[PDB]
Amino acid sequence: KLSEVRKQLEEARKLSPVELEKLVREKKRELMELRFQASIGQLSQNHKIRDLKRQIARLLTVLNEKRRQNA
Amino acid sequence: MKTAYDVILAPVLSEKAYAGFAEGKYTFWVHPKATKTEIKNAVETAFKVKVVKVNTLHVRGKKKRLGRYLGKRPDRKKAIVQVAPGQKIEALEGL
Amino acid sequence: MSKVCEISGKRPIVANSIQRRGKAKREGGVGKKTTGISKRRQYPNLQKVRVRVAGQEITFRVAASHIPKVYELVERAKGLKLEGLSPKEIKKELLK
RNA sequence: AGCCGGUAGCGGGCGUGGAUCCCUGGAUGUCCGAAUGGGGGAACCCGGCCGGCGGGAACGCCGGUCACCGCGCUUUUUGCGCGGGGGGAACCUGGGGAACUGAAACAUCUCAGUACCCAGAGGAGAGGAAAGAGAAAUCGACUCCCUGAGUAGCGGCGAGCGAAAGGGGACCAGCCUAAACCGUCCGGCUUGUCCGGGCGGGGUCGUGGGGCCCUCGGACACCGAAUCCCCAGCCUAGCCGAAGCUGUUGGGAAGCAGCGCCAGAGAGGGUGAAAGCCCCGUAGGCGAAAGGUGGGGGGAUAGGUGAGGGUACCCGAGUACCCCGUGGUUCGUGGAGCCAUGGGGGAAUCUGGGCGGACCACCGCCUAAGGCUAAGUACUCCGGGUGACCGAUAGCGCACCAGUA
RNA sequence: CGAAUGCCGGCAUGAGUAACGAUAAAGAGGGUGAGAAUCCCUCUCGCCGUAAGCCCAAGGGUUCCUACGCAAUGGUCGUCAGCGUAGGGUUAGGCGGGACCUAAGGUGAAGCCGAAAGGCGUAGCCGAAGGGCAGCCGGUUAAUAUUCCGGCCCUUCCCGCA
RNA sequence: AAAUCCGCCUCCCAACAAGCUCUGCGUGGUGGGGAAGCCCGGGUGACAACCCCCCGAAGCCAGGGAGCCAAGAAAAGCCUCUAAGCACAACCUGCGGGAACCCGUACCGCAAACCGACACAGGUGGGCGGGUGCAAGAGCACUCAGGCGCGCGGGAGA
Ligand SMILES: [K+]
Ligand SMILES: [K+]
Ligand SMILES: [K+]
Ligand SMILES: [K+]
Ligand SMILES: [K+]
Ligand SMILES: [K+]
Ligand SMILES: [K+]
Ligand SMILES: [K+]
Ligand SMILES: [K+]
Ligand SMILES: [K+]
Ligand SMILES: [K+]
Ligand SMILES: [K+]
Ligand SMILES: [K+]
Ligand SMILES: [K+]
Ligand SMILES: [K+]
Ligand SMILES: [K+]
Ligand SMILES: [K+]
Ligand SMILES: [K+]
Ligand SMILES: [K+]
Ligand SMILES: [K+]
Ligand SMILES: [K+]
Ligand SMILES: [K+]
Ligand SMILES: [K+]
Ligand SMILES: [K+]
Ligand SMILES: [K+]
Ligand SMILES: [K+]
Ligand SMILES: [K+]
Ligand SMILES: [K+]
Ligand SMILES: [Mg+2]
Ligand SMILES: [Mg+2]
Ligand SMILES: [Mg+2]
Ligand SMILES: [Mg+2]
Ligand SMILES: [Mg+2]
Ligand SMILES: [Mg+2]
Ligand SMILES: [Mg+2]
Ligand SMILES: [Mg+2]
Ligand SMILES: [Mg+2]
Ligand SMILES: [Mg+2]
Ligand SMILES: [Mg+2]
Ligand SMILES: [Mg+2]
Ligand SMILES: [Mg+2]
Ligand SMILES: [Mg+2]
Ligand SMILES: [Mg+2]
Ligand SMILES: [Mg+2]
Ligand SMILES: [Mg+2]
Ligand SMILES: [Mg+2]
Ligand SMILES: [Mg+2]
Ligand SMILES: [Mg+2]
Ligand SMILES: [Mg+2]
Ligand SMILES: [Mg+2]
Ligand SMILES: [Mg+2]
Ligand SMILES: [Mg+2]
Ligand SMILES: [Mg+2]
Ligand SMILES: [Mg+2]
Ligand SMILES: [Mg+2]
Ligand SMILES: [Mg+2]
Ligand SMILES: [Mg+2]
Ligand SMILES: [Mg+2]
Ligand SMILES: [Mg+2]
Ligand SMILES: [Mg+2]
Ligand SMILES: [Mg+2]
Ligand SMILES: [Mg+2]
Ligand SMILES: [Mg+2]
Ligand SMILES: [Mg+2]
Ligand SMILES: [Mg+2]
Ligand SMILES: [Mg+2]
Ligand SMILES: [Mg+2]
Ligand SMILES: [Mg+2]
Ligand SMILES: [Mg+2]
Ligand SMILES: [Mg+2]
Ligand SMILES: [Mg+2]
Ligand SMILES: [Mg+2]
Ligand SMILES: [Mg+2]
Ligand SMILES: [Mg+2]
Ligand SMILES: [Mg+2]
Ligand SMILES: [Mg+2]
Ligand SMILES: [Mg+2]
Ligand SMILES: [Mg+2]
Ligand SMILES: [Mg+2]
Ligand SMILES: [Mg+2]
Ligand SMILES: [Mg+2]
Ligand SMILES: [Mg+2]
Ligand SMILES: [Mg+2]
Ligand SMILES: [Mg+2]
Ligand SMILES: [Mg+2]
Ligand SMILES: [Mg+2]
Ligand SMILES: [Mg+2]
Ligand SMILES: [Mg+2]
Ligand SMILES: [Mg+2]
Ligand SMILES: [Mg+2]
Ligand SMILES: [Mg+2]
Ligand SMILES: [Mg+2]
Ligand SMILES: [Mg+2]
Ligand SMILES: [Mg+2]
Ligand SMILES: [Mg+2]
Ligand SMILES: [Mg+2]
Ligand SMILES: [Mg+2]
Ligand SMILES: [Mg+2]
Ligand SMILES: [Mg+2]
Ligand SMILES: [Mg+2]
Ligand SMILES: [Mg+2]
Ligand SMILES: [Mg+2]
Ligand SMILES: [Mg+2]
Ligand SMILES: [Mg+2]
Ligand SMILES: [Mg+2]
Ligand SMILES: [Mg+2]
Ligand SMILES: [Mg+2]
Ligand SMILES: [Mg+2]
Ligand SMILES: [Mg+2]
Ligand SMILES: [Mg+2]
Ligand SMILES: [Mg+2]
Ligand SMILES: [Mg+2]
Ligand SMILES: [Mg+2]
Ligand SMILES: [Mg+2]
Ligand SMILES: [Mg+2]
Ligand SMILES: [Mg+2]
Ligand SMILES: [Mg+2]
Ligand SMILES: [Mg+2]
Ligand SMILES: [Mg+2]
Ligand SMILES: [Mg+2]
Ligand SMILES: [Mg+2]
Ligand SMILES: [Mg+2]
Ligand SMILES: [Mg+2]
Ligand SMILES: [Mg+2]
Ligand SMILES: [Mg+2]
Ligand SMILES: [Mg+2]
Ligand SMILES: [Mg+2]
Ligand SMILES: [Mg+2]
Ligand SMILES: [Mg+2]
Ligand SMILES: [Mg+2]
Ligand SMILES: [Mg+2]
Ligand SMILES: [Mg+2]
Ligand SMILES: [Mg+2]
Ligand SMILES: [Mg+2]
Ligand SMILES: [Mg+2]
Ligand SMILES: [Mg+2]
Ligand SMILES: [Mg+2]
Ligand SMILES: [Mg+2]
Ligand SMILES: [Mg+2]
Ligand SMILES: [Mg+2]
Ligand SMILES: [Mg+2]
Ligand SMILES: [Mg+2]
Ligand SMILES: [Mg+2]
Repeated sequence: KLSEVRKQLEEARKLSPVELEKLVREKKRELMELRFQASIGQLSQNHKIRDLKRQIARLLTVLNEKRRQNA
Repeated sequence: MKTAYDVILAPVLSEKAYAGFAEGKYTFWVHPKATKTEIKNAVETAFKVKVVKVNTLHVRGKKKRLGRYLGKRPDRKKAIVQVAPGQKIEALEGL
Repeated sequence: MSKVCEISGKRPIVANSIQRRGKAKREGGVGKKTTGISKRRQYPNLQKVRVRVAGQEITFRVAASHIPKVYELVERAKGLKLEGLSPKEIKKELLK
């Protein structure tokens, strides 16, 4: 995972805020249904709830990076 | 980011909730500070389905003394929502 | 403010009331004694000075000792504008 | 080279393409709290405005913005701008200010300017370049220590209270201004060589100094910050770091034995028991991109310096001064001055003024009524070191999820 | 350290003693269970009934319902529980309060006063068991219902038309 | 300030009223409910019937009325009146469609769940509180509904 989150990180950099805004609006849904599979009873060998929130977090800061100096 | 997938948290899983699926009455755990009007739209975009009447209520967690350390379970709010007759929140229809 | 002079800053001080029984030793007077010593406030002699400056009337609470300082401040005249709170200007910014 | 906290387990994952972890910075930071849009029974409730989102006008959500005060700007604030709110263990200054107690009763007195209340400041605060001391033609800003000294004195001369000069030390630097005359901008006007407020120049001293004239030739050579700038150094993570094996007893060796070795390291802790050489250390050396510091080294910047003559222009006001009421000082009214100050009266600008303990002369010392100034000093919420400091009734109330039950 | 009606702690004595908290009262059969006077069921007996019943408010804050439990809590016992563990359970435009109103009182621009802290204060604002305001009858659940459902019936806003 | 409103004077009609409005009750389309006893909280009783009298409130019509003296809240909602402003707005009425948020809602609640350290004979505000008899009544006695026999017992009979 380390190797590709390295990619996935610099990947999402320089990628317009509106699609950063759009991508996360999907990932939060990906988490939403993820909570259900886990809640309904062990339809989740989970370990993903974490690194998906960590994905969602990771994005929102790069959304924020662009929105610091000059958009 | 404030998204509909943040208001609705988990399905309410109990026999009482199941006898609600008879009519269009599906019930979920929501975020405690979420208002009826922002739950309507929360469902409407999270399940592509029309919302007719939202009913909410708060639930205080229970004081549980796990081995002489006594604390409280987090407070939940939940809501039962009327889907326009005919429509079905399909993914919640399992069991 | 509170029983203070707007112009001199003089404010009530604390003094002692000293009661004395006896003849002054400087009079064949075996001695002066003291029967009581208690606390008292001395209050500055405050008075109202009500002056019509350019627009409206201006009311001061000055120590009677510094009363003419008002009328010497009344001398400085320019800026014939806003409300009865001109003293803001007549005050320390005159003297500063 | 392991990691996914105390914490195992279930159920899953990450790591030599350097994880976990530690240091620096940055981002996110619901609600409450000075709490600051408005309310409010802290952590809840209700809005205005601009933009957004949903079918979105009503409803709702989201981002942003809107308290009050002071001050400078300006068109009377219709606006903008910077600043202030509150917290902090103790230390600090100011404003207030007890009593028990002692006096073997008690009232002056004491306890004491203490405890405490309030306001302000900061990493220190206060104070600080003499209207000073006080007898030596004498010291030279202030703070602190030591001494002077339990002296001088104060005192129901009771109990008690208690200086200073000087001397030895720590540290050590002094600087802006108001006023005269010059320029000026706007002002007001009974237009003028006038007054005046805002600014610039000038100028800051007690052997007196300055201003304006007069003569001189004065000089940038020298001086140089407490302001800014760079740097070494330090703090916020770390790193390297000598020298032993074997045999015995023994659950276990570090014990005992045989032969060795290091030592700028024989401080300590740990290892199944007693180890310089097994591990962690120690002596000795190393180490910063980034944040804070930088009182030391370097550099710039402000800023600063003439002589003599004449003129008498200026040298901090309801102040000095005097009287009534008091505080401070060792001073309790005492021969009671000095420094403060509530009340009354009320000056002068060198031939002017305050002081040398009433008052007078003489002889002297100082320049009041405007302001800032590092360092030497105080404390310890915090980090580290050290102990003829405690060892679970002790040591902080708390060695343990305690300001808890 | 033996003494301070010392201090903290532990254990004795009284003593198998007094008490077991209203004199409204019990009896039996049956069942569950390791174990039953005490738990469940039936029948007979007694007691409250302007109540010892029923409904709101305050206060209490999960004690409510169900399963599994008996160390301890219950003045005995306990298989029971208001107790231990766990799961579930509170649904509102019309009921209550808030996006309404004012009362005493509180706070408070203007203003006044006070060594400081602060004290007052017309307006305004806060403030309710008073004013205002639109829901009645049934059914349903182990546990919620003027709340979900059934039927009939109304209130506000916004936008349209007449 | 301005009002067509309110107040004050004047004629007019009206009138111990009607009418216009507003409540309450009765009826109302229709919708509910529906015992005893009987068979294991639940079926059936049932297609239950659902009617006539009488007693009758302190409660409703309610701002009713008469007396009395001690002389008996306020503000908004509501109607009206107009000022700025605007009259292609705005408001009223009627029909339509859409919108209607936050918080409480469990259970105890004269008590073993509140205050009393206790499962404490104490204390705690408002409404309902049926039947018979007794002069009346919320009194007293018994009893509906519903709730209980007070969380130590067994004997003995100084
Ligand atoms: K006067
Ligand atoms: K590296
Ligand atoms: K807002
Ligand atoms: K003080
Ligand atoms: K005394
Ligand atoms: K005595
Ligand atoms: K005495
Ligand atoms: K003293
Ligand atoms: K100057
Ligand atoms: K001039
Ligand atoms: K050493
Ligand atoms: K050792
Ligand atoms: K002169
Ligand atoms: K004196
Ligand atoms: K003086
Ligand atoms: K002197
Ligand atoms: K002197
Ligand atoms: K200072
Ligand atoms: K102990
Ligand atoms: K202790
Ligand atoms: K005994
Ligand atoms: K009865
Ligand atoms: K038991
Ligand atoms: K008042
Ligand atoms: K109310
Ligand atoms: K009717
Ligand atoms: K309820
Ligand atoms: K009840
Ligand atoms: Mg990561
Ligand atoms: Mg966020
Ligand atoms: Mg609700
Ligand atoms: Mg006197
Ligand atoms: Mg006295
Ligand atoms: Mg005294
Ligand atoms: Mg005078
Ligand atoms: Mg006078
Ligand atoms: Mg595992
Ligand atoms: Mg950080
Ligand atoms: Mg949130
Ligand atoms: Mg507030
Ligand atoms: Mg607020
Ligand atoms: Mg309100
Ligand atoms: Mg908007
Ligand atoms: Mg739109
Ligand atoms: Mg907002
Ligand atoms: Mg906002
Ligand atoms: Mg802001
Ligand atoms: Mg402060
Ligand atoms: Mg304060
Ligand atoms: Mg501060
Ligand atoms: Mg003081
Ligand atoms: Mg003060
Ligand atoms: Mg005595
Ligand atoms: Mg200092
Ligand atoms: Mg001497
Ligand atoms: Mg001394
Ligand atoms: Mg010197
Ligand atoms: Mg000048
Ligand atoms: Mg100059
Ligand atoms: Mg001269
Ligand atoms: Mg090493
Ligand atoms: Mg080594
Ligand atoms: Mg052996
Ligand atoms: Mg060995
Ligand atoms: Mg030996
Ligand atoms: Mg050792
Ligand atoms: Mg040894
Ligand atoms: Mg070293
Ligand atoms: Mg650096
Ligand atoms: Mg330097
Ligand atoms: Mg230097
Ligand atoms: Mg002078
Ligand atoms: Mg004195
Ligand atoms: Mg004196
Ligand atoms: Mg004098
Ligand atoms: Mg003298
Ligand atoms: Mg003398
Ligand atoms: Mg001076
Ligand atoms: Mg100072
Ligand atoms: Mg010891
Ligand atoms: Mg020891
Ligand atoms: Mg202890
Ligand atoms: Mg011990
Ligand atoms: Mg803690
Ligand atoms: Mg003893
Ligand atoms: Mg003993
Ligand atoms: Mg005894
Ligand atoms: Mg005795
Ligand atoms: Mg006995
Ligand atoms: Mg006996
Ligand atoms: Mg007995
Ligand atoms: Mg059996
Ligand atoms: Mg029995
Ligand atoms: Mg009876
Ligand atoms: Mg009962
Ligand atoms: Mg009830
Ligand atoms: Mg309640
Ligand atoms: Mg309780
Ligand atoms: Mg419990
Ligand atoms: Mg059971
Ligand atoms: Mg027991
Ligand atoms: Mg129960
Ligand atoms: Mg239980
Ligand atoms: Mg409704
Ligand atoms: Mg309705
Ligand atoms: Mg609203
Ligand atoms: Mg209100
Ligand atoms: Mg109001
Ligand atoms: Mg007040
Ligand atoms: Mg009401
Ligand atoms: Mg209502
Ligand atoms: Mg109705
Ligand atoms: Mg009902
Ligand atoms: Mg119930
Ligand atoms: Mg309904
Ligand atoms: Mg008029
Ligand atoms: Mg009717
Ligand atoms: Mg039938
Ligand atoms: Mg009749
Ligand atoms: Mg009748
Ligand atoms: Mg009545
Ligand atoms: Mg009544
Ligand atoms: Mg009436
Ligand atoms: Mg009447
Ligand atoms: Mg009002
Ligand atoms: Mg409508
Ligand atoms: Mg209920
Ligand atoms: Mg009772
Ligand atoms: Mg009652
Ligand atoms: Mg009960
Ligand atoms: Mg008691
Ligand atoms: Mg109790
Ligand atoms: Mg209790
Ligand atoms: Mg009992
Ligand atoms: Mg009781
Ligand atoms: Mg009572
Ligand atoms: Mg009755
Ligand atoms: Mg009778
Ligand atoms: Mg009755
Ligand atoms: Mg009766
Ligand atoms: Mg009775
Ligand atoms: Mg019965
Ligand atoms: Mg009993």
